Order: sequence, then C-alpha cells, then structure tokens
Amino acid sequence: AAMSGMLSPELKQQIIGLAEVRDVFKSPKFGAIAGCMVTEGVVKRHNPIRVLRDNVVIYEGELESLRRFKDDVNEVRNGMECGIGVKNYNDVRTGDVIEVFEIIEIQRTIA
RNA sequence: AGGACCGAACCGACUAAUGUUGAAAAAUUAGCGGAUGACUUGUGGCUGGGGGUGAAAGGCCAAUCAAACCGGGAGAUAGCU
RNA sequence: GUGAAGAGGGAAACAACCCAGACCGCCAGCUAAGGUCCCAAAGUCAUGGUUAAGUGGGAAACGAUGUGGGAAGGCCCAGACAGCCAGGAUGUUGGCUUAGAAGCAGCCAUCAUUUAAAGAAAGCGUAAUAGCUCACUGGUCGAGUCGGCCUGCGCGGAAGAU
RNA sequence: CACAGGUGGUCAGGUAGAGAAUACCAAGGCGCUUGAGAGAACUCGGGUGAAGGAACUAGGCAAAAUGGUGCCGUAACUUC
RNA sequence: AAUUCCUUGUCGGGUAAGUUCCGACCUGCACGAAUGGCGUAAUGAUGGCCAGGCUGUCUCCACCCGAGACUCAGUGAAAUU
RNA sequence: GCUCAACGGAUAAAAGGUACUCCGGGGAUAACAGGCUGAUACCGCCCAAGAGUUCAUAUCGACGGCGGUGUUUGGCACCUCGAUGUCGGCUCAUCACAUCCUGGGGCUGAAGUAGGUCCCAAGGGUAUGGCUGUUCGCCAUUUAAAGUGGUACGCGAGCUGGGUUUAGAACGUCGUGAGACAGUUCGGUCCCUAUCUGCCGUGGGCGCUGGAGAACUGAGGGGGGCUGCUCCUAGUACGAGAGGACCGGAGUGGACGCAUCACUGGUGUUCGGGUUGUCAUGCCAAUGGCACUGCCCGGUAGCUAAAUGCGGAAGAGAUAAGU
RNA sequence: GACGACGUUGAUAGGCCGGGUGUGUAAGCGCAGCGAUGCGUUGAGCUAACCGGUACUAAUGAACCGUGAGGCUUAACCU
RNA sequence: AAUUGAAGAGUUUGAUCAUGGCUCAGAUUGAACGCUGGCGGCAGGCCUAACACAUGCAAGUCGAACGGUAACAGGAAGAAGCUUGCUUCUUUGCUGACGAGUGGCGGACGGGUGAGUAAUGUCUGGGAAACUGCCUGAUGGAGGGGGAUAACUACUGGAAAC
RNA sequence: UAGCUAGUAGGUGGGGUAACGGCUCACCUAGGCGACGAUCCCUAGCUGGUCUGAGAGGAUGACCAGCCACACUGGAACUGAGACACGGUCCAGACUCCUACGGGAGGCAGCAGUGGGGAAUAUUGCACAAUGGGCGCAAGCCUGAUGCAGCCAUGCCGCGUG
RNA sequence: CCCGCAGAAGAAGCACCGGCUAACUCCGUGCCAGCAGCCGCGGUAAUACGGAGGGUGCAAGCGUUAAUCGGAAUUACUGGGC
RNA sequence: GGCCGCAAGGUUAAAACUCAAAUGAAUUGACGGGGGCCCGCACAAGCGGUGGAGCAUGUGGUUUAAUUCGAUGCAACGCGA
RNA sequence: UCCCGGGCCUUGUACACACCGCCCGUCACACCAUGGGAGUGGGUUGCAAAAGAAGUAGGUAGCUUAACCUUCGGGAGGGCG
RNA sequence: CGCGGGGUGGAGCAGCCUGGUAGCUCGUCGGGCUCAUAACCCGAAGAUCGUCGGUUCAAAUCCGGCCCCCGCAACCA
RNA sequence: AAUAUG
Repeated sequence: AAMSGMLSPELKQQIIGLAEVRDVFKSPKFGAIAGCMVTEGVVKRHNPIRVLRDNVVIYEGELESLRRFKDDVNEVRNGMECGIGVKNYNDVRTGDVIEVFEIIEIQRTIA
C-alpha cells in the first residue's frame, strides 16, 4: 500500500477546448493579444495549451491571461467571441489553432 | 493646572427592539457619548434668494432648498399622455 | 390574401388559418368549409382491403423471421432446407527474426497427397500433447425451401417537473 | 386633537447613599375618559431553566455577564 | 495594502478544518515622499481578526407573569373598489 | 467666394458630467422573470477504427452522424416601465425521475468481501461545521446515502439586508476638470389591521320525505412506508492465502412520528422560607406595602422534554425489470 | 360556538373535615447569655390547583322551540 | 640516611633581529579503535542511561526465653509379609534436632551509588548545652501478684493476598 | 545578578529536642546579611591523594581509606540505643506482574546477568578453608562482606620466542 | 616450588625514514591518485604519494585518536610588558 | 543585555567561525609623475630621409593538397638565407 | 630646462616572480557559522490562589473496651470514627 | 480628409528667413602614444541636402506636390 | 594635469 501510493500517474491529457485566433491585438504587458473564436469546448485559465500551425506545434505554454473585452472572465465557451494573450510568444499569425487541454491523474496500483 | 478622568441635571442621538393609516409627518423603551468647555441655554438684534450662513454634508434659511416662499408676467411651452 | 376596419360556420378554446362579406324581420328550404357512435345537428349507412400498435392520438438516424400485396431468382424426389445417427484427415508437430508453437495476437505463402467428403483453417480455449465442437460430406427422414428487390399499414428507438 | 413630544427661571423635607443618582416616604398632587370578562393561536414587554456554551449569524446582533469602598498587587509599550 | 485585476498569489503562525486575520516574500495589472512617505504612545458609541468569562444566539424549545388578540356592552375609522 | 463630409445645406459663431437630481412619455426600447426558439449546454442513441496481454461493444471509444429535454451560456423584444422589489440565507414545502442510498434483476475482464456498468423502481430518507455576502467551491469530520432538477434560477402584503442600481467619505485608476469604473473599501428607514380564491380548524342553517335518541356498515379521503451496527448460521460456502457471504433467524441503536407525566428534570410572579433598604399598623415584638416576584433559596398540581412506552412490519393479491 | 359531567330522587363547583405533598423548628412563652443569638415547647406553624369524605353555600316548581299517526304509483302478503 | 634539581626545535621576510600565536619532541590514563599476539605475577575493569529489569542468591540466628510435634534421624512399643533375623507399616517428643508461632537481638553493620549539595556539606583547629545497644569498671536490688495472646482447635468471609 | 531578608534579626514568656537554639508559638523592638561579593544564575560530592612540574603551581577526585548524601519518583511517620530505614510500614505518582475483575503483589545506583545507551569495560562460577560481622554457652548456623577462580594485553613488572 | 622425559622443537610484530627527528635508493603514478602534527610535498629524475629493497625506533606489544600538565617566562606570586 | 542621551550615538563588552600568520624596526636592491650631480645625436641647433608614389625584399594575415621550419618591443621583420 | 636610456650620492615605500608591483570595496556565484526576526515548541523557576492523600499533633458529643479503682450499678484511661 | 516637427554620409547634426564646391560629432578603416591594452592624439574614407515640378546667374538653404519618420494624436485583448 | 588593467 505504501508503494502503490508512491506512484504519481496522470493518464489523461484530453483537450478542454480548441480555439482559432484571428485579428491580433497589441498589449503592453504580454506583448500581444490574439483575438480568438472557440470552435469547440470551453477555454480555461490555468489549464495548459498547445499552439500549433499547419498540424505542427509552433509553440507551447500555459495561459496567463484569458480576457474578453474588459471583462477578463476565467472561462469562455465555444462559439463565443474570446480573447487570449501569453508571455514569451512573439509571433501571432492567422489560421493557426490553439489547443487547450486539461491534465488529470489516473493513479496507480501495485501488482 | 486640565478642550483631564468616572458620573446626574443639561446637551448630544452610536446600537437593538417596539412603532410604520403609530401616541409621535423622526418618537418611546433598555443601553450609549460629552458633561469647566471648541460647553450649554433664555431674551433681543444683525446677515435675504444667483443672495445669506456653513468646524463643509451642496446641509440649513418657518414640516421644503442643485437656488426659499408669495404675487404677477401667465391660459409659459409641451412634436408628449 | 386575411386581420387591422368583417360578424358568422369549422379548426376543442384560438384577430391574422379554412369556408364565407351581417340593410332589418320569419318557428321556411337547399348548400360551403367541416362533419355524421354519444356529449352534440346528421350513416353504428353500402361495398372491397389494411392495422392488433389504442398506431390512429407528437418525434428522427437506426434496428428487427410484425403483417398485407406484387414481379423475378438460387437450391430440390439423381432426395433440398431444418433435426437426428457418423466422419472431421494427410504432406503436417507446417519451414520458420523461433526460449515454447503442433492452426490461432505472431511468420509467410495460402500451394500439395490419400479420400464418400475434411481448411498449413472455423473456437470455449490448455504447461505442450489437447479434450471437444464447426465449415465440408455419408446415412436417416420425404416436399417445399433460402433471402435480396418494389411497396401498403405497424413495431422499438420514445424520460420532466400542480 | 383633552397628543407617550417640545418649552426658560425659582423653591429643594425624612431615612439609606458620596450625591439634585436610585429606592421607600412627608407636605402636596394623582390613579392618566372606555369597561367587563375569557386565560387558545400568535405578537408585543418581562421572569426562570437540565445538558452543551457561539455549534447561531454577514457579524457575540440581542441577551447574559461584569458592576461599590478600602487595602495588596499590576505587563508589553511610552512623548515618562 | 482602504491601493493587487488574475487571486482564495506563494510561504509561515493561528484552527480538527481559516476566500477573513496576523507576520513575510515582491511577478507593485495600477504605493511613493506637504494632492505628503513611513513609524507612533495616548485616545475612538471607528474597521477586521482572536481568547477568557458569560449566557435560550443556537442544538431545541418548554413553562410562567403582564398588555393585545378572543367574547359581551358602548362609541366608531381606514387605504381600495 | 462654403470637405455647409451631419453632403436637400436648422447659426457667421458651441464641448462635457449628473449616483444631488427633476419633468413629460414608452413594454414603440434595455435590466430581473415569463413566453417563442434550442445554436450552445446537459442527457440518450447510430456507425466502430482503436484501447482493453488475446478479444470492437466487461468497461471505454477515434473519425463522423441522428434525437431528446427546456436546464446553463445566448438570440428575439411578445406580456408588464399611471411599478412584476433583484443574490443568497432563514422558515415552509411540492412535484419530476436522466436514482445518491435502501429494494429487485442482467452482464461482468463478477472467486469471496467489495466494485464496475446497465435496466426496473420516486415508498421513505437524503449531515453538521471552518472560511467567503455568496449559490457554488475548497477543506475537516461524519452518514446506509449526504442525488440531479422544476416550482418568477420556489418562497419579502412571511423573516433577514450580508451581496447588489441611491444621497457621505477614501484608495487605486482614468479625465485639465465637474466626475467616472461591470475596480475595491467603511457606513447606510424593508410599509400594508385580509373582501375574495386557497388551506388549516371549528360552528350555524337546511336536507336526507312523520319526528327524535344512540350504535355502526364503509363509498371515499388522509396518515404511516427510513435505516445502521452487532450476534448466530459461520470463521461455514468461496479462496493459494489474506480476507470473508448469500438465504434465513435473533438483539440493540441513529433519525423521524404518536401518546403520556409514573419516573428523571425544567417551569411553577396563586405555596412556604431566608434576606437588603424604606414606609406603615402607637411602640417593643410580630407582620404588611413597595422596590423587575425587591433580590434569592426550594417547591403542589398542571403543562412539558432532555424524561419513558409504542409504531414503520409480517402476511395477502395483481405486477415492473428479470428468470 | 361545540363537545362531556351534574343540577336536591343532587358530590357539578366553592367551602369545609381528614390525608398527602411542599417549605423545614411559627407565634406565644420559658430557659441560658451583657448582647446578637441559641435552645426547649416542636418536624412546630403554615400550605394553591392534588387524594379521599362531607349538602354548609349556590345548581329552585315552570316556560321556550318541537306536534297530533305521517304522499302518490306498482309488486308481494293479509281481511 | 629522607620533597638535591631547570634543554629545546620548527614556522612571518628577498634575507635579518625583536614581538607574538600556532605546532612538535616528554610523562601520564579506570581508555578506545587499527594491526598483531607466547607464558607468568600483581593491580585494574560501565568514565555514557541516577535508563529500566527476567531469574537465583545478597541476613538471619538462638530449644540454654516459651507453649510445642509439622518434617526425617534414631530409640522404644505394637501390629504384620515371614528368613528365625529381620525388614514392613501405625503409635510415643523418650531424644539428636527442628516447620510454623510468641519472644530476644541483628534487618541503622557490611555492600552499592555520585543523582543532589557551592554549604544542616567537606577539610582543618576549638568549644559546651547531650544521648550512646552490645562491651567494661564501681556500689546495691533480683520481693510478691494479676489480667491477656499468637500458635492450635469450632466455624466462617477470599480467586489470591489476607 | 547590587541590593537581599516577616520568623527575616534580637529579646521576653510559654511550648518543644536526648541536648543549646526562631527549634516552634504569642507579644515587643526594627533590625539582619552585603563590595572582604550578599542575593541570583551556571556547574560540582569533599578530603587523604592521584597525574604533571626543578620548584612554585596547574589539572584532577577511578580503584584503596575517612566524612557526607542518596536507595523507582515525591512526602510522612513508626519501631528502636541508634533509621525520618537500600532488600522495613503506609500514602501519592509512573511503571510491571497476578486475578474468578471484587482486589493484591513488585522496586539490581547488592553479587552475577540481560535489554538499552556508547568508541568501550567481565563469569547467571567455587568456598565459608582463611579474615571480619550477625546470633548462640557452645557446637554451629548464616555471610555475592571477604577470600578465590573465570574473562580482556587495560596497565605495570619479569621471562621466553635460542 | 622441586625432579624427570622428549627436541630448536610450540612462540614477533608494529610505526616510521623531506626538515623538525634516530633512519635512502629504485620503480610506478605525473597538481592525477594520495600524504600531512607544523612549515608543506605530487602538474614526467618525488630520499615527502603508492609498491619494493634497505634501514631506524620499539617489542607482545606497536601506532592513531581523545584527555591533562609540561614545554608556555604565552596570566609570568616565584617569573613578563605598557 | 544593562546604564546614559531628544536624536545621532556613547559606555561596559562576547561567542561561533576562520587564518598561520599579523605586527615592529631595520638592511640590501628596485622603483618614485623624490631631490642633487653627471654622461650619450637623448634633446636643442642643423642637414638629408622614412610614413604617400611605383617597384624590390622580409614579416604578419589570407588562402592552399604544401604555401617547410625557426626569428617577434627597442634586442623579429633585405633576419637565419 | 624638456623627452629617451644610463651612472653616482642621498631620501620615501604596504614593491622583493623586484611599480608590467602591490592592493581596497560594492556587486554577482557557492559554502559555513552567527545576529535580528510575527511566533511556535520545551526545560527550570519567582510571585498570587486552589487543592488537603497518608501520617503526626490538638479538640471530641458518638460507637466500643481483658490488666487499674469501685458503693459491683459504673468510673479513670485507651481505641475506632 | 487631422494637429507638430523633421528628411545630408553607416547613425545623429550644422550649414536656416542671412540662395554660390556640404562640414561638424559618434561609428568605419588606418596612423600615432604604451612593454602592451583601455583612454587619448594625427588622419583619410563616407552624399542626387527625401523625391519632383517650379524657379534662377548659381537655389543645401528658394515654393508647392508625391512620400516617409517621429511628435502629441487617437487607438490601446 | 599624462591612466586604470596584466
């Protein structure tokens, strides 16, 4: 039992939401704000994201600020206009899609 | 000695309940603050409306005030009900 | 086009839907839409069929020997289809990047003998032999049998709060 | 309004008490202009309470509790 | 932080358990030196947090004493329609 | 001779705040809520590559599809702006079943115990705290289980006013400023005596066919329907072992409901006693008034819980899913 | 309102008599002490609504409302 | 005849002399560890946990204080299996002794420990206000009576202790 | 650590101890101790000696012997000449054992020995033959005091390994 | 304690050797691996490491470590400075 | 930590740890943008050049299959050659 | 007199791998011990209260009691509480 | 359509209303100073003066367009 | 006032 607990396995990396960004905006703090439109799922704040262009991943990271208008809501559903920005991401281009995914741990047993 | 301390009258009105066509168009009950001071109160006077006064809230100026009341312009105007 | 500015009849109720434009009066008749078992005025009318779900009387993808009708086809008294009595093999335990494989998640072709017929292949599935059953085939029984197409009406899918 | 409100000054008894507090009384003035019964709900204003003692709640709100004189004693901190 | 959006930041103390609180870090969205900065004894019907005591605030409400309600007699409203 | 560009040109010549506000109107037009719709959401299903040591469908499920429910996030502005008080809590519920537990059953990659998933089932039950105004959520510790929803995101002519759209003030930020923020921070009046409908109770009138007093048959309607742990069977079945039953029977609890005061207690200002201050009955003694019953100590009945008795069932009939 | 008991051929209520329960050694008097105070008399006095008895007082004889043989038709019995 | 004995070196600087610290040669220990290891004598041997303990033993002894037979060692008496010289088994405290009990004296010595205690302590040097078993010296009493008790019997409370 | 002391300092009277005394009370007086270190804090048994040193000193207090204190922790009394009692009594605390669950029993800082500490220190031995105690007239009994042996090179000293 | 029996038979290790400090060369390693009390050795001739030969000290003991004094006239009264 | 002070600070006064020296003075030599004295195309006073121009030669650099190796401030660069 | 190189004497010095020397501190990196540090968690101990086993000492109505006194009925004294 | 100030060499300027070979700084590449480097000193490279039309003897400087940068603007998930 | 530094 002591051994089984020791294990730390998370077996799920399922996407929480997938969104495409369009019409980039400029921000002083993060350097960029990429306007987005969520096509599927729900976008969340602290959940990690995977930025990819043409099926290959241009950049990776975890969201710092999710803001729509001046509301700055922590959650955005699908087919609702949304806004996004992140630190350490220099180049925003249209046509790419950002994939957000939640992280969960399955847990482990000994045998 | 003291805009000192506790505490009646006196002045002030923080909390709670009652009252909410009430007894009262802001009070009663049980608590509470100051209470020799920037204190309080009588009587009379002065400051008059785009003006007054204001330890300043746009409060107060006769049960009212982001401009009193009364009369007149006046049957203002109202593309509105 | 109707209402708005049109009442009336029907659609249970329901301006705008259907039928139809109210001059007034009558205790007449024939009709429109819509109906004809009763509530509620008129067929429990007549004739040929469908459904058995209360479908009708809300709801799809999709599923199913529900049932009605129709045009063709495969197999079959040299014995079909479904039962029952049997056989179920040899190259071959098949070479094999193989610990072990002798059919199987693996390997590859998928060829080749004996035979009425039996696949280097169908499986619940072993420590490996297997134990067992099936495709295929013999005997028994003796007349229909198998499942695609077109189409009527039904079935499940079908769970909401007074 | 015959209104639980407001309204300046003067007079200041006995006992207990520091006291014009407060209680009980003297002098004096009052029982407040609807009463009678019933003794349920429930509300208003009060008293008491087993055990637990803030678990209530936005919040110790409200209640409860502390409550006087003399002596002893009295911390952090300080502009002493 | 009366200032901090993300946010209940992260760390430590308190609690069985603390989005508040107390003490730090500093990534100060958006403190900053008389539109004053940071301390500060005393003081406050001041804001937030904690302990003791204390108790019908509560678990969970019971009884009792008054004034209404209730009945009878007299007088006799109201908003509304 | 006019970018009178707002271009059929109101002046030659004009920008703002109002939460200190005010007037006239509007559901012609927003916010709360209803309604329509169902994209979105939630839920169920169709195809099944693949995962599952083999094996699609024990349990999951790519790539895509088709519905349901009216339930979140939205759309529209149809009801109400000569007024429908908005978040939550408290109190009080009621219904739906896509069932959290208990009851029944299939499959299981179901040994047993304990689970997974799906069907049938709404009778009953379905936690108290810490922090935050919060619902929610996180955390602590319980419980057989701490269901998911409707009901104007139930419920203010019932309560709360902490959140949040007033009037004070301040910080941060924005503007030159008045001020502003869907950014915080402190403080900040919750009216209404019930005609009708409804319900909880309790009466009067009349009828039921001559009138009257009793006892009933029971159409119909309501209440109740919860469950742990322990022991025996049995340390038996099962299982390598650890561990550990079904079926059936016997005890004792938690919550809830009804009754009751006999006990154990509370109350007990109508009973007795102690005692502070004062006045009075001439005074002493002994009593009485008043001061929250003056303050206290005990306590008769009655009422009542924390107190002690009992209940939920068994059995019968027809069935759901299943066999 | 109703509902239950009883109204003199009477225990309905109040009182009364006894008992219980409650409080817990009254008042008076005597004794001891200077006095407060104690002690004996004495578990005394007093005691609501409770328990068991008792007509002592009050529930008097009457009126009021309510009636006087109870429809028609048919069937089965009976003169 | 008897507390008759005194060592230095290395290192600061390019080198030198002072000042000055550090380091080493000596002896010693209630020692340990590392490696090795023949015998003997004497002495030493939980310095930390004053941390806690199994088991045996570490204080008993007097019959010459006293009532006593509970043990086995005799002697005595009796009854028997018999070998004619003995054993065997019940009586008797007659005795060598002695369980338990009353009494006397010792359990205040011996042994252990170094927790406390910076002075009711210790060491040293004085003092006066005391007692002191057993052991000694000195001068006299040891007269005469009474009422209890353990042990042991009769019961009874205990699981054991009592 | 510069101020510390109410029985505190002294007296009188009473009680108290075997004995002087604030030893312990009543009353009276305001003194007592302290810079020559009171009080408080930290550490520690002291001494003959041990070790070192030429000496003076320094460090040290095993074994041996004297004195003191302590006996699981805390507190108190009894018996007795002597104990405010190591293996005695009671009470309380912690701990362990026995139990019929009502209640009892136990204290290695004695000798051996074990757990545990730590770098590390011992045989659950033999004998009362001796020496010194206890009791007794004595025999004699008891004596983990003592005398001996075992163990380890721990130290000192002698000898061998030619 | 004494007598007899058999036979060199049964019995020597440890530190250290750069100076202090008695006692040296070679080989290997090459600021590597290690030594060390102090000052210091080793980066390709190491008497300083490791091994070997030789040697010195000491002996059932030998070293290291810890402990106290001495040296330390460096708490100095004896017996020092400013 | 105590005392003193309005403050700044004073006063009394450690330990852990770390280094193997620190310091004093003196000597020789070097150096000084220390002083004196003194010499040399060292400067001054002159004359003619280099650095530019074209070429030669040596070097570095670059490049290359090799551009052999060595010389590098004066004291290497028509150097060894 | 000035620049460069050199000699002699004298002077200063923290240079003696000899001024191309030596050498200070912030800051950045790593390690070590230590101070302050909201408080937490122990030891020991002062002061002011609570508590009162066992035992001893005092005071005792009650219960009980072989030795001694007696008028034989009980005392004196003891113990238990 | 909407304000400011500027365009010169690699970068930033001066030369402007005062119209005749465009000079002044940092960089660039050399040289000098030093034992050497930093620093400093002597020097050379380096241009349609934004781009055009106007205008003039010759316009860098003269006007207006095209155009660009900055300024505040005004935007600012 | 001419210069660090190595």
